[PDB]
Amino acid sequence: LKDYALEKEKVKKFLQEFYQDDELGKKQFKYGNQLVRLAHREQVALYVDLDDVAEDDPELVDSICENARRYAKLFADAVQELLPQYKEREVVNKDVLDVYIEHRLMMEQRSRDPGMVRSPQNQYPAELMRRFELYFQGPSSNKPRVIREVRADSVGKLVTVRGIVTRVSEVKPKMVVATYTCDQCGAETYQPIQSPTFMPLIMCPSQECQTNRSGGRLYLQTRGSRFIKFQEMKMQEHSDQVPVGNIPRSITVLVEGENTRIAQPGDHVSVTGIFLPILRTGFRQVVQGLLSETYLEAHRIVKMNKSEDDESGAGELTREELRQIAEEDFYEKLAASIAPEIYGHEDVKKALLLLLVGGVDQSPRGMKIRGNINICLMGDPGVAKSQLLSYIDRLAPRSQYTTGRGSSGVGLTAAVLRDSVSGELTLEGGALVLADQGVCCIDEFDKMAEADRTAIHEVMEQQTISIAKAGILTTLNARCSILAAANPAYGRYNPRRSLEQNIQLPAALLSRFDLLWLIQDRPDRDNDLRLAQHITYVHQHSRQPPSQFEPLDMKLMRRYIAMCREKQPMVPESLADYITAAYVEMRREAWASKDATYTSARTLLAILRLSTALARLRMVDVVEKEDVNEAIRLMEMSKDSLL
Amino acid sequence: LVKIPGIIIAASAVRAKATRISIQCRSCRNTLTNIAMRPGLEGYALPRK
Amino acid sequence: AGTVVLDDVELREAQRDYLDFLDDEEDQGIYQSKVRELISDNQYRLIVNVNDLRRKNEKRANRLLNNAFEELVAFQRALKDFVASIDATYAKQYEEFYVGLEGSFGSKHVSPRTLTSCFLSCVVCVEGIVTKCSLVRPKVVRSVHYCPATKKTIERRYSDLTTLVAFPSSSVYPTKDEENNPLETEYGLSVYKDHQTITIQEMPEKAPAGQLPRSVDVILDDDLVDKAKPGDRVQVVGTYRCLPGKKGGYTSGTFRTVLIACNVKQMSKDAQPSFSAEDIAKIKKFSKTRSKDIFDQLAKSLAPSIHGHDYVKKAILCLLLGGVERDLENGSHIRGDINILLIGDPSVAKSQLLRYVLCTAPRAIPTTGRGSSGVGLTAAVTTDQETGERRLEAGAMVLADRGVVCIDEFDKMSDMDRTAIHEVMEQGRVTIAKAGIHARLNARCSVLAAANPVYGRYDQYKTPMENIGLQDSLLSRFDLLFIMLDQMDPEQDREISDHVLRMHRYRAPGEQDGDAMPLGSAVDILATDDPNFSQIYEKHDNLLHGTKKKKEKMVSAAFMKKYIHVAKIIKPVLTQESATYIAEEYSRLRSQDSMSSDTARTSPVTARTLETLIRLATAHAKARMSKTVDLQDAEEAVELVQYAYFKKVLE
DNA sequence: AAAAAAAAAAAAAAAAAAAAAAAAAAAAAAAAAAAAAAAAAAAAAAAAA
Ligand SMILES: Nc1ncnc2c1ncn2[C@@H]1O[C@H](COP(=O)(O)OP(=O)(O)OP(=O)(O)O)[C@@H](O)[C@H]1O
Ligand SMILES: Nc1ncnc2c1ncn2[C@@H]1O[C@H](COP(=O)(O)OP(=O)(O)OP(=O)(O)O)[C@@H](O)[C@H]1O
Ligand SMILES: [Mg+2]
Ligand SMILES: [Mg+2]
Ligand SMILES: [Zn+2]
Ligand SMILES: [Zn+2]
Repeated sequence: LKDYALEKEKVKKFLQEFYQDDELGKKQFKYGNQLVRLAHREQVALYVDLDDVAEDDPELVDSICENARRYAKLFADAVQELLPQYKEREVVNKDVLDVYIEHRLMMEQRSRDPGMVRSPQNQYPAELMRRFELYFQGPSSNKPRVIREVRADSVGKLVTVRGIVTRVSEVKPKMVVATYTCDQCGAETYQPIQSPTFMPLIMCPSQECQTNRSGGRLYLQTRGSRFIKFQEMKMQEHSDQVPVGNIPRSITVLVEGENTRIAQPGDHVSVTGIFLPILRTGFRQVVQGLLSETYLEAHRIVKMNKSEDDESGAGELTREELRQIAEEDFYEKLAASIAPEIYGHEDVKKALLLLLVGGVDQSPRGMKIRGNINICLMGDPGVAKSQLLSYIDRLAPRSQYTTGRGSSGVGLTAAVLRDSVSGELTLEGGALVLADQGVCCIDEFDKMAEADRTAIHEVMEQQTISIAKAGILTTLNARCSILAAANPAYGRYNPRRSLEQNIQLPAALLSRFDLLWLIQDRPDRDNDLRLAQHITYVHQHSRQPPSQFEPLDMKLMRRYIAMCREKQPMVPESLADYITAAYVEMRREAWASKDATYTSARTLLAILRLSTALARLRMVDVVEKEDVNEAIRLMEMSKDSLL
Repeated sequence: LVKIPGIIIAASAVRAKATRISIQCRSCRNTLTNIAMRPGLEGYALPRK
Repeated sequence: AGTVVLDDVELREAQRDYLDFLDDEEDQGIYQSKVRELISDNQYRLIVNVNDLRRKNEKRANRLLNNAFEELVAFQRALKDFVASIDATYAKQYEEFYVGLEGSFGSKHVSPRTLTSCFLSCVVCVEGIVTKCSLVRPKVVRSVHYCPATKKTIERRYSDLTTLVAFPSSSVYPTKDEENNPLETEYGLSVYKDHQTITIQEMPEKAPAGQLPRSVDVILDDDLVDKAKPGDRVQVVGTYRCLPGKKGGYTSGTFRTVLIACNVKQMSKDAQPSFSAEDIAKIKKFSKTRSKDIFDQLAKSLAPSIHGHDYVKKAILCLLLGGVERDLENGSHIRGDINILLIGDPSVAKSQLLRYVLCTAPRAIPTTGRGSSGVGLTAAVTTDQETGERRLEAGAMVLADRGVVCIDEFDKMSDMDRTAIHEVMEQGRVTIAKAGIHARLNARCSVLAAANPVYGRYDQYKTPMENIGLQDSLLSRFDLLFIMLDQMDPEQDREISDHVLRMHRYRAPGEQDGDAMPLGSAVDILATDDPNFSQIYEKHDNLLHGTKKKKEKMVSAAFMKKYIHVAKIIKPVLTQESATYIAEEYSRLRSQDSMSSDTARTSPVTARTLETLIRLATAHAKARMSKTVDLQDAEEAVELVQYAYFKKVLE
């Protein structure tokens, strides 16, 4: 229907004279600069934002979104033609593929014969000599689609979907152009690969071996060939977009090139790409017809909404965030912003913020002490333990939420599972691995299987998982902080029994928890009325009642916490005696009493990492005495409910 | 014709076996209808021409 | 050989008959309206009741039920003509308009067991349960290619030869130009329709007991694909056909048969009800005319065969109506589902209340204490075993999403199962994970459970804690707990025995004529239509042997179903007077000194009790169709909670 | 002028090679499916104050 020479001129015109004031208001050619950067081989990926294209040619954006594979090819053609005139120096040949490109180009010039018309097969395939790769960023005027509803009517179209990443293969080399050499001639043979399989060539087709009518067997080699970083992921529907009685649907996303190594399993992502078929020929197909599988050829992969990425590299922000972080009540404001719909539990929220920020990991002369804070909320029924855990799951960047026994066994640990790219046995992690450097919220901790409690022992202290079962012999790597929620021994605290007889945790597991918080709800008229007013306001308006400080948005909380995270403070010597005295005093009162939990050196280490976290929240580089004071006070408030 | 007793220990799903088939030629499209099939576990070799 | 049919007399007559049946404008234009309606909401399949066709043209009806593809292609030509007449632009926007079939199939109503070879090429109705769905695959129906060498663009069409002879020239995908120039396919310009194969098994409760099940393969084409999922009880209407084998040279004479669906439908209990304008007028009249005591009128009319348990019936109405889910901006969730537990003496009609809600409520799932075990109750994770991948399997409480799980003998359920349902009973979701897959399935259900106390019978002289053998964590998420007690009072016995004996004497009018026995046996079911997928409604029941006579009527079951469906959608908003009353009420409930001595707590009072005060008040307001939660609603909620949460211990 | 000749010169029949056309044409191997059974890990219910 349409003429692609004119479309190529259109996309050339867009690339050459589109400008924006992004550089601090200075008017830059957004894509000409990148053509410069990738003509000098300083850049590989060119993300063509289609919002930019739509500013001056919405019909082009419609055509792109309707074919989306013709236009990716057109854009690659156009940029490849524009690169020579944007090259202002000579590339340093940073790579080994670059040497092959340079030798091929130089040989082609050397035997040029510019006026002689060479065969269509006597040329280098375009894909063999590109070194860049071009991707679309979907127009924002396209509303994201739901994985279930991306069907045959959108094959070939550019669509945007979002879901949880459930499974990512390892990055492995996918052949793009298979290069062969001959045993007779000295020409190279190229076989661009489009299918998932290919039959390697046997005889060479070069001009010399045809003239000579020689054998000319050709040999497949990796050295001149083109591979691309390839990776296959499975992405899954979000829970709040599944039909009522249904399970979430998956989609295969084929990720190649510079989009690899972005998504990890557990990530919430938005993927823009072309919905494309794979011919699926070969089977003993029941039905006649050209049936095919489907996949999303990823163009843009964006983590989001709990695993947001770009803010991390954008730590520089407004003067405001400077002024709130500088404020003295910043710690109180961040603590209050944790689940504002839950009323009360101010100190619990302070401790939870400490778990999110965490302490500093020590590595002294090969004896690792982990800076993770593990917290257990040992509480009465209906005191909002699960709500706090679910909130912390929605907040923390790498967080997995686990209730009683749905995620038991290999749902926490790893399992060996078959792959598809290589058909061998890959290792897949469970909740403790999917939360490797984040939080794992274990709800109903007390009703957990004993094997899983043992695994949690070894995770909490050594921060690994040792498996020596039949198919698996590995030490997984689980650097997570455990946020546990449990009920006392008989579902409710019994003041007639002893504290550890209510906790029903062994001393070893009880010591694994830096802060173990008792939450009792004794009735009382004033506090019950206040709690009821808060709850009824939340029901009435879907928001917490207004207070003096507006709670921070969960994006701001993530950014503030992440900005705190890279702030390793050191305990000074001037605090050594103060900390030691606090620990000794705490230790003495532990056995002076008859209603105290197990206390050990881990209690000191808990003081020390809690105070390090508190110092970190103030963005200081040394721990002060107020941090140690706040750590001590939180440690007493953990059991304050007993009084 | 035999008469034997016994107990039945498996019964397959009921399926479809042709008694008459029709075959069509791929080029001239002419048909060779109502070819009678032998009853029982006996097959049929299509005409090669 | 390529010929065209200059004149097919049969095709002409068929198309004329079908267009005549569809025009319908003189005969109260039902299909006229149906076609304009599918044009309106942008569909392209018309569901045609074969009873209407049998009325208008019986000869077509027989021909269509017996020669399915010929008649269906004629009828789809006629339908495209009709759509083009009504709207030519919409008609050109779709290549094909399909006709699905509906209604009563006499002997063409089968199960996967009775679907035999005497039905090949006939339209059949098959009922069963989905055992496996395939992936939804696109099948190319029109491939567009571009030759960069010559700038030419070609297109190649592929007819649906699924059940017809396919010659190998029919399925060649063009890769080269005639000059052997490489073609490249235009994926966004090519046309693909999506394709899916399911397997329908005979329903386990319909199959002969002890025999292995029988299945049928079913083909689903575009817009019919995602209509069923494994474990669904569906009704599939389609053509029964013998699939072509692969070009051989020797054939064994065996053909794979398959059902090519022309319509798929779910259990009609779970479908959106049809609402005639008179029905909406009647609902508005009901709600507006009787507003103070409408809730009690609906409640006492709930399970008419069960005498008494009026508070239990009010609570069950609240469960059927539900609170309103809160969806906070930060993603936090508060449930609007009401969970009810009945503990009682033997034979106090609590299994009967569970069964009534099973009959009445949409998406109600049964279960007994040990009939479901964890994985069978919540979801499961299995491995596909043919692709090597993890697969999620929905259990009872996922299938009951936006529905009810009616758990009976809840006490005899194992402890691990109740631990498993803790998370569903509050968060309305099932968190499940093996290592290759993790998911958070939606299970937004309300649990109605029946249990027996420890020792089988309730002990009046023991604390309800010592008598209900459940812990405060499990009890507290049951937001209403009713001790249904067998008191052997003689006047109560008068009342109950009278009611029961009166229910054991009633004959259904007309159907029963004096001595009839109801049963039918394994053929009579397929003889008539299924009252599970089947397509003037009064308001009050007429007086009969159910009741003697009085000045208070009985809401009809059908009207109550329609009314509850309408009222369930309402989202009454809590007012400030209601909020203050509920807050102070809850604060008073928590403080024990307000409640007498010798009166124990059946279940603990927590913040969940406040949430359930709100939920019950909201459900009451829904019943009145208020759009606001007024003080009467809050009072009814508080009195229900007050009745449920305390029991008098005797001595 | 006609009378023998003595060729064309047309036909029927033959040959007589070409050069093109026409006519013959199942059985052996494989794979996939669906079903089994088996080593291992994992999840249940009987034990006692
Ligand atoms: N302090 C509170 N503020 C706001 N809401 C609360 C509070 N306490 C309880 N709730 C409400 O009560 C409901 C139950 O809370 P949740 O399920 O978190 O209890 P839980 O601590 O998990 O109890 P269990 O130990 O039984 O699991 C939630 O909807 C929550 O909103
Ligand atoms: N109040 C009542 N009104 C009408 N029928 C009743 C009443 N009480 C008992 N029945 C009759 O008793 C019979 C048994 O009732 P059901 O099976 O529901 O008892 P149950 O409470 O479930 O007993 P269990 O607790 O032992 O399971 C039913 O057929 C029911 O009709
Ligand atoms: Mg909980
Ligand atoms: Mg019962
Ligand atoms: Zn060669
Ligand atoms: Zn032929």
